Amino acid sequence: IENARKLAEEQKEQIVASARAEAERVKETAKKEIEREKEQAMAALREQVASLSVLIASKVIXXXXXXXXXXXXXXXXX
Amino acid sequence: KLAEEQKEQIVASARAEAERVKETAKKEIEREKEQAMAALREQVASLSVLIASKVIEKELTEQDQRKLIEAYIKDVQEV
Amino acid sequence: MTRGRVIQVMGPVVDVKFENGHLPAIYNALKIQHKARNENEVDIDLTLEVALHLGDDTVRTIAMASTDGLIRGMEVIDTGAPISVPVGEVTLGRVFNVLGEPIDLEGDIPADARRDPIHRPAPKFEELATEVEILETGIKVVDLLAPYIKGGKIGLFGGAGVGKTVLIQELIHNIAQEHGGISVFAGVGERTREGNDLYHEMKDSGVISKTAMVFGQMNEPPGARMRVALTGLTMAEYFRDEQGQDVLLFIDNIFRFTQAGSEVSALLGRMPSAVGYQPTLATEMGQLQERITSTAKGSITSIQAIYVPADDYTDPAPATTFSHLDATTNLERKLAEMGIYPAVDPLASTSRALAPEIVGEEHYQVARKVQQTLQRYKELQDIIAILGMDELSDEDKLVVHRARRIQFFLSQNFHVAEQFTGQPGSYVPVKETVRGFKEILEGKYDHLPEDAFRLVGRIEEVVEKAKAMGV
Amino acid sequence: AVAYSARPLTDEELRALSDVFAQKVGKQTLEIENIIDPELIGGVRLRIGNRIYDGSVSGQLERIRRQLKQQIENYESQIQVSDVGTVIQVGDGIARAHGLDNVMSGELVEFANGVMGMALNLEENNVGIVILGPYTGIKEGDEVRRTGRIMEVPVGEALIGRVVNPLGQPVDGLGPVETTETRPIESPAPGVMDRRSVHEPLQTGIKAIDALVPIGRGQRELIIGDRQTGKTSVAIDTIINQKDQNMISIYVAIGQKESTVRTVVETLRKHGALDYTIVVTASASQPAPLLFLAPYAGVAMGEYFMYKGKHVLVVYDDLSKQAAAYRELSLLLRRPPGREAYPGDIFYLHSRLLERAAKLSDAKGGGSLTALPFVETQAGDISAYIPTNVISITDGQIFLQSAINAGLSVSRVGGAAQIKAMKKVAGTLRLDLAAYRELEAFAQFGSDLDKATQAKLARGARTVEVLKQDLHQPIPVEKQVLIIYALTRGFLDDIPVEDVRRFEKEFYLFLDQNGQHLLEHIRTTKDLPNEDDLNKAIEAFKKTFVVS
Ligand SMILES: Nc1ncnc2c1ncn2[C@@H]1O[C@H](COP(=O)(O)OP(=O)(O)O)[C@@H](O)[C@H]1O
Ligand SMILES: [Mg+2]
Ligand SMILES: [Mg+2]
Repeated sequence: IENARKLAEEQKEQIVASARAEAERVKETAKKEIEREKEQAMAALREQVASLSVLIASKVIXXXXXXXXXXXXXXXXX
Repeated sequence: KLAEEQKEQIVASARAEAERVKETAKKEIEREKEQAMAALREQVASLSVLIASKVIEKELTEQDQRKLIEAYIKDVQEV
Repeated sequence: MTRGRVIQVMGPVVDVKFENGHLPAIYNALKIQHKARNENEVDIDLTLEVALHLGDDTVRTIAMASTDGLIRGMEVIDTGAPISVPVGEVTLGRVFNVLGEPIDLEGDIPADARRDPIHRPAPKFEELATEVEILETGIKVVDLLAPYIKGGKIGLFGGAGVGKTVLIQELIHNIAQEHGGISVFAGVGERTREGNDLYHEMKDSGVISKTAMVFGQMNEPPGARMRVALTGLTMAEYFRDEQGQDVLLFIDNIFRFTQAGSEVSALLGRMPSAVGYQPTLATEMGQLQERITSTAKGSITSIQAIYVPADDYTDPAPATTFSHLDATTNLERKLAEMGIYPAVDPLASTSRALAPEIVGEEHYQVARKVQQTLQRYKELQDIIAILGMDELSDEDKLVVHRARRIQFFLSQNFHVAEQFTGQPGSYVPVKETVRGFKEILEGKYDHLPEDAFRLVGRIEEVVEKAKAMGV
Repeated sequence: AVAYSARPLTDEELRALSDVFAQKVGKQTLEIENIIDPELIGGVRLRIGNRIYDGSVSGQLERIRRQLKQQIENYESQIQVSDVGTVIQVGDGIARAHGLDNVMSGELVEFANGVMGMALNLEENNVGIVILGPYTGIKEGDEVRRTGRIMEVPVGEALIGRVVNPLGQPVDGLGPVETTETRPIESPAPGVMDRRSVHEPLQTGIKAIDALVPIGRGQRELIIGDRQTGKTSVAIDTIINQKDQNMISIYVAIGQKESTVRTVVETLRKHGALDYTIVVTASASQPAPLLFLAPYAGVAMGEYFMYKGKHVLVVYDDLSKQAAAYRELSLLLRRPPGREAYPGDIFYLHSRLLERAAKLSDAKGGGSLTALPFVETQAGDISAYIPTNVISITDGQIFLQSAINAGLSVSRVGGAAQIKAMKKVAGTLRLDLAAYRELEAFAQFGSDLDKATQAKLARGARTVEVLKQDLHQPIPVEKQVLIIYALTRGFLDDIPVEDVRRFEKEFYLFLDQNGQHLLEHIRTTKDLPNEDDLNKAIEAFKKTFVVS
């Protein structure tokens, strides 16, 4: 009885450890994927943010002003 | 009999705990993704604010003076 | 066309500024009625009672409800009189607020009914009537050692959770039907579920249609808990002084009135007295308690329950209220912890009607002997505690033997306590109580076990209970 | 009357604006003292009296405020106005400000730092403010503005399974809470003609409470004892036991240690009790103003469910720490102290809170709200100030001994809040417990007749061994009543007192195996099953039992 309970507890603990380790591995893969997506979206949505910034300034207040604003944003980033 | 039933109960409880841990990890990943999207939006908003400020500074204020006077009169009427 | 303005708001206390030579008198009632002007405002419907004149056309008033939402600058209206309350036959069988508005959702009292002011002076020396008659309650420890008067003031002192409410309900059940007159119940600073239970119990029993109720309870601001006893007092005074009737008056806890006064006086700007109380404790207590009297027209029998903070009987409030009572009843936690119910202390409870010419000659001797044996037993507690019962003389052992039996026979089973224990409840007339204690003092029942005396009505029931116990 | 503008405005425009504002405000004439502040390049910001009209630069910052088509093309910018004041005093957690003309009593104000406060006293030329947060960022000369709302908390079903602080800000780090409703912290209680008597049981799962001190839905019961008597364990077991019952639980921790709060939340999450629980926390390092609003925030969160027809249960982990925080706050305002230095309205502070628990009538919906306040004593003194203050508010008490003390623990409403099956068997158990309790007082060393030697001692010892329990293992009412019925009917009298716990465990196993009809009859009828069948089952178990 005690031996069977100990075996069941050991198997349960091993299963829990395996599940936690698999979750950690999935978390590492998800973190890497999220970082790569964050960088790519940072570039793309930074271009989009420059365009939307030109649009927002115009709304609060064409192509040449947008190009000048893009150059200014690039200079600020640099 | 009873010992095997207790073993099965322990196994079921461990399985439920593992499933809860898996759900918590999935929710943590979703929360991380949501926070990353929010941070990207915040960075985009800050860049938009900076670029809009620069553009508005570059814009001519000769008509902006009259626009500000008109907006002040409108706000006076509204309030 | 005379208006005030709010100047300060500090909790339950407000300050109002008026025009020159247009100030309201003390105790007047003022009204605020405000409708929101924008989204940063709420709606206000409030009444205030004038308390002080501070100079510079400013008065300081006490609020009857919550002051949240008040804005410095809102205008106030002077009614021209104190709080006025409806009186007469229109208030019999109804439940009321502090301001006199019904809260039982059965309709609205017409605006043309006669109304009386809350504040008035006491009756003078040339109008009271002095005489002592005895009121029967059916309680052994009350009938024997501290009988009630038929036209006086009765007090029930108690700590927390010792049995004030159960005793109040038992007395209501026994007396209010036998009275056959009018009764008023005022509840100040008590549990709301208790009032909800009592209303339905009265409606089932049928004591309603000759009762009026007023409720200001635990959740209300201090200004409301201060001036609720005065509303029931006015309602009873109408009957006494206009129809020459005999009126009963119950007050659920008279301590809350002084406690609310103490809470207000701090914000009114007064230097505190001992234990932090207000300087005007005795004056307010006397101003309330001197209107509850029996004049030449009618009488007002008032039964009041008084709370004792931290089980300290020397606190300023119980000590001050002790002086207005004709019969008192003190409940102790030590007796309740032993299972004795009710927990009346047989030596500290007094009555002015315990005289040989009022109750009789046998009653007086029986009560005095019982008290003497209880005091003698009380004197021997320490030496029994340390040494034991083996180092006593024969007379002392006899004293203890009879004292335990007497102390257990002072308990009883009540009608309203049936839902707790199960016993139906008992009622004992005076003569039976005197007879039973006379037999106990004579050593007639010295052989029965001491446990057969607990929670019975009469002494024949003691004999039956001993018989069923195998002896 | 001072304007901030990017460029010096023309005198004619200044005159026109001054005349317009003179006409609007209500003054015959007005003069503006324009400034040359160049930071505000968007437009003009006016400050007259204690009112401000914003320019256009703030709109860009308002753009960040509109973080949230494409923001409706930056949405639209409007001239937002606000009423302001300035601080003139700050220290020990209480401020004091000028301005704020049209402020209300009990309103919420916001400091320039970001912290919030209450408007407490509106004096002639002053406002007293209580700071709900860290006060080391507020200095004299700072700016404070109104919000236009009486104090309130966010309420809804989005709060279920979250840990928040008395203002509704999450502290577990799982993200924002998406609610859409609010409720005022100070609200009136249900009236006399809105309630009804309590007639439903609340099952804690503990035999001693469920049999001797029953609790009903809509009651107010007090749990009182010394420190190190373990009342948090009672609270956690009661909260865990409500898994099947349709109940919503709220746990409020006042003045506790944040580490123990962390471990309690971990214990709750293990047993799956976070699907119906809200946790409100204010630890020992937080300001006294925050330690004093937590019970009111909890009750405000509970009343949202209560006034919809649902049933709620609220736990206040210590009222004796709320009392000390309120005494500290009121002594800093220089108010005359009373007994034990407590203020005069320390009774009102607790009576106004515990009177919001009620069993509503059927015209109001039929909801309920149960309350379980905690009070901690010193050396078991039940006649102190605060313990007697709270004993006179509730409907009973449960005194834990440093093990329920049945000589001081009582329940008024309970008794009608019990099922018939337990009501039939509780009386005998109470009498046996009393018999042992008084017998042992003198019979420690003394011979007795066989009656008092066995029937008055062995039965009591067996019932005292039965009443014990273990942590985080609540018991269903059917099993509870079956074991109590067996003990009161007379079995176990030939079982050694060292084997009763194992007897009970094996009896539960036998029941779960081959007592389905008994259990279903109890669960469906709320009455005892047939006595002959019960005796037959108990005899079969006794025959199969291996007495050691
Ligand atoms: N006459 C009585 N007989 C039996 N029990 C009583 C009696 N009076 C009070 N009790 C006990 O006291 C409890 C109620 O106390 P209560 O009267 O409400 O306290 P308070 O003094 O605050 O009104 C009940 O649970 C009951 O067990
Ligand atoms: Mg009372
Ligand atoms: Mg605790």
